[PDB]
Amino acid sequence: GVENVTELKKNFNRHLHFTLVKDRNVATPRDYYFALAHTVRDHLVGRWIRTQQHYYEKDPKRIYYLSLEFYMGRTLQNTMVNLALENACDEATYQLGLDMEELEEIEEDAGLGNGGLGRLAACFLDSMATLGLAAYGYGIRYEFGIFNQKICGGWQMEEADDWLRYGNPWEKARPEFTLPVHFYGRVEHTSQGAKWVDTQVVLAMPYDTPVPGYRNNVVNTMRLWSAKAPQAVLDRNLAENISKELRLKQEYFVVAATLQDIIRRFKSSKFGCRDPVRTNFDAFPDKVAIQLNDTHPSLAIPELMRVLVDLERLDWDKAWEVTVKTCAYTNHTVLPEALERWPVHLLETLLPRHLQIIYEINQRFLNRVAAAFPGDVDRLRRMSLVEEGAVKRINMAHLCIAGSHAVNGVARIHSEILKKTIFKDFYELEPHKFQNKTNGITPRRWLVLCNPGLAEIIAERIGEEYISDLDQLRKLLSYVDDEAFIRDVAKVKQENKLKFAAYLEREYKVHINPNSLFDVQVKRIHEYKRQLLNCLHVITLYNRIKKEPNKFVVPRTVMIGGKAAPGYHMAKMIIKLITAIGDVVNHDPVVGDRLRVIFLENYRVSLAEKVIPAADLSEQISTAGTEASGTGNMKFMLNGALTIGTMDGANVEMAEEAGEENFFIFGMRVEDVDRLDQRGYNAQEYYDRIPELRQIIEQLSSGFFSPKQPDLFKDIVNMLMHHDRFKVFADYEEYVKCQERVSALYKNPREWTRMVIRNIATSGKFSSDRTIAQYAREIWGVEPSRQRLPA
Amino acid sequence: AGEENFFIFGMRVEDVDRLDQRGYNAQEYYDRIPELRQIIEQLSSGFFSPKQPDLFKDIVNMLMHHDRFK
Ligand SMILES: Nc1ncnc2c1ncn2[C@@H]1O[C@H](COP(=O)(O)O)[C@@H](O)[C@H]1O
Ligand SMILES: *Cc1c(COP(=O)(O)OP(=O)(O)O)cnc(C)c1O
Repeated sequence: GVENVTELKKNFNRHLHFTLVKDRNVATPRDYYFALAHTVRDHLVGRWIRTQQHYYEKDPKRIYYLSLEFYMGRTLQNTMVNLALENACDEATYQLGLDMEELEEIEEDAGLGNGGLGRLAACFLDSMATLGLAAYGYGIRYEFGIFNQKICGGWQMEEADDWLRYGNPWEKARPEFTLPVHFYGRVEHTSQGAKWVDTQVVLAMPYDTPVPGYRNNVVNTMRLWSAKAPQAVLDRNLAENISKELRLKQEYFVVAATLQDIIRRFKSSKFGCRDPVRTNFDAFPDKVAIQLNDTHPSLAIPELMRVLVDLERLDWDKAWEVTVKTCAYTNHTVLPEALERWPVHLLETLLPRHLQIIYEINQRFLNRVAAAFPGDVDRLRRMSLVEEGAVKRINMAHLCIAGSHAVNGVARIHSEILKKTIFKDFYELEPHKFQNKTNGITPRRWLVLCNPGLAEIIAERIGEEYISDLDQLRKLLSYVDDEAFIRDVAKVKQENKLKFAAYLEREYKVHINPNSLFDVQVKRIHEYKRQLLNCLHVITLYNRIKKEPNKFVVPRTVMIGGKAAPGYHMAKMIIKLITAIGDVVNHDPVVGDRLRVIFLENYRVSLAEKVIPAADLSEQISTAGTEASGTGNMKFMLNGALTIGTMDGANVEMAEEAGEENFFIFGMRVEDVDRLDQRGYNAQEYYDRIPELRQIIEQLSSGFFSPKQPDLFKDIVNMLMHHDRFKVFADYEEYVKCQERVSALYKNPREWTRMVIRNIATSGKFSSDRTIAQYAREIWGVEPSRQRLPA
Repeated sequence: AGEENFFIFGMRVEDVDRLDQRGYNAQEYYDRIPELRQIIEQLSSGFFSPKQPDLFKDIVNMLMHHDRFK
């Protein structure tokens, strides 16, 4: 099938009529989107078959990325970009009287992920394919994502999400490869081994989706499972409900079904032949790599062990050896707090075999710490996998370190903290396991796709090789003083700022001024994230504008967006305050389009692609100490946005890449928060010293912003005043000093843009192709390849 | 009964509202009271919980940093 407008149009038509059984007379925009999606999917499948054949010829080590969420976004345009088809799809479609941008906007984002964890695994699947690695992402196929946020009168309505309601043109149901997953049962320890008998069964049906590497012709596989049930009505609902105990059920569902695939593919290694030959599991860790992305697939370890000892009859030690050499664990928390601990009671009902295996692992493991540090019995208590006390829990992270050969963090400092504080005894016992792998974003969805204009001008100077070697972006430092590049970088951001304003009108019915520096904060509406420090500052801009309604102010559109966890009262109230400041501020005749505050509803990957291109300022203001990575941060950097932030997470390594000089860093640092915790944080001090702050909390509790219900924000005022854990008032003064500096820079266009070129040039470290080449060499034992294949 | 026949101690309603307007900062008390310092030390150190040393650290952090009832 050719990438030549004539065959694209020809095949568009063949898919609309023959595939969809639709017609020019009854077809809708949506119907025309599926015929486009199916035209392009042809090209993706041609490359998929030859890649996959090629892995069977070469027999490489295959990497399996298990994850309980992949934040995939929308496949059509990423497919077009990775397959150099977008322009021909744009000609073809306009030669038939269709407009591709209109159609692209019909695709639903896949409901397969909630947030950063999901977008990481999703960006890793782009770079693993682009780096030619034989990788598979395995997960659950959720029929419904984590709601769709709707704002109804400043309050968040969680609207449901059947993203699959009209089919998905990108996936392929594989009914023939349905496997079983067993639950419950009893363990009969026979003569020649243990048997897990009397189990309830649930079927796991595979659905295949191809992932393209950027222009190298390598297309890999994301394979997600659906649960299918084979009082029976109830026995089928909870079965069918995999898509409390249900999460442990969903986690083992993805583990059990994926590993059957892994051992089948291992064994049926011969090109052509679908029978086994690899019966000797000694090569198993040279051929297989399982990447446990956070503790969620951690049962992959007692599961693999169960298969090799019980079913393949390999003895415990040999099987243990295969297991640790096959697994690795990526950690993403900073809080001891958030680790999964499963009570043993649930585990012995649901998985009585696996609890046996978790206890045997823990007996042997604890015998190893005993010889390594004799005497030491509280170290024993500390390192155990069973945690006793009120409720007896298995600590799943200690299972992953016990059974993996590399545990890593997603940022230098974090990974240091895992050695230093969190998993300190495990670092002391096996220091060699610990590693760090700083996150990244893919330069394809996060630059050449969402921002073809910046990529165009970057390419007119250094060609296109940087898209898979982002470290070539450093050549741009020669152009920092080049007046034509300073003018082109600026013009690109202006055209991106106009485009997003017109969207905001036809989707928000307010007019934003496309000259205002667009200040953008899009994160989970959570207290550690401090959207409230941002509210305190825009109310400051507002008040200041009021007092002297004629002084110059650098015009700003403050856009805040994110989801509030249902059930979290304070999160829902922050959104109501943010939309409430919008009513007062955006209508007050003295301000005009000097300030405008806007809540971006339903933030997700396609909205992210539309806002981050247009941003001038990236709000990275979480309290220092609360954050490990920050992939969004890296997206704003690459797209010509300057960051204002605290020294933490991704902001540390980016200040250090860009040169701190080129960063608006402010406020407390982890040393300073600890001192204030060691001395007592008392918000009433800040309130009393600072008159401009006093005004805000007054405005807030009197009813200024909500005159109809003049005590609506009492919760947020008492919390701020009397129980603010993330010390918002302790960074208020320095936040507004820092901001005053940003506006002063923005008053000078060439010097703003030069700071921007300095940021973009040094952004190369944060491409996920670096993160993946580091995983491949350091953890997986395989070697990145930009070798292109055939066509 | 007559106040004399009673052991009334501590703050009064007026005193706690005064304390709330200035801010209750639990730390101030701890820093100036030696025997209190010895007690919080014992609770963090697994003294009253030898086998699980960190057992009582949740109520310690509460007493010390989020004590709503002074
Ligand atoms: N032994 C084999 N020889 C060559 N191609 C194979 C073989 N096994 C599977 N394939 C290819 O890999 C794709 C996925 O199969 P599998 O990896 O078995 O899920 C198939 O559509 C085939 O194109
Ligand atoms: C980039 C991205 C992310 C990840 O960004 P965050 O910095 O806000 O989350 P954390 O990295 O965990 O701090 C999440 N969601 C979307 C839509 C997106 O584009």
